[PDB]
Amino acid sequence: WQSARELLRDWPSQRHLADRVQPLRMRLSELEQRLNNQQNAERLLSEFCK
Amino acid sequence: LRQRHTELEREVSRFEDQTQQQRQQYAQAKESLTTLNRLIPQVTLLLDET
Repeated sequence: WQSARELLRDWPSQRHLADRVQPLRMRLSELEQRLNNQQNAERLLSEFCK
Repeated sequence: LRQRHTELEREVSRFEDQTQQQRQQYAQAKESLTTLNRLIPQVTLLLDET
């Protein structure tokens, strides 16, 4: 009884949160460019300082 | 020598003018370049018109 209640507790949450996957895809892709460009500019500045 | 003065003055006037315009154009060149420097490096990529 208790376990099943916990399962059906999660189930609403499960679908609701899984809906967000695709937004998260674009989010992660977009932040990747932050990573990449930060690294690139780090190059550039180090090369200049040299 | 006064005729020399007038002719040298003509030439110097020409150079003064040529400089006066020229510098406008090339200052504007570096200015537009600054505009690009502001825009492209990352802004064109996050303002990628999503």
